[PDB]
Amino acid sequence: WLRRIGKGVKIIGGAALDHL
Repeated sequence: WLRRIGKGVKIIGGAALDHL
């Protein structure tokens, strides 16, 4: 487990929530 399992998505929370 990272911090909540599956933290960063891949585009949004993945690209860091798309630069907030």
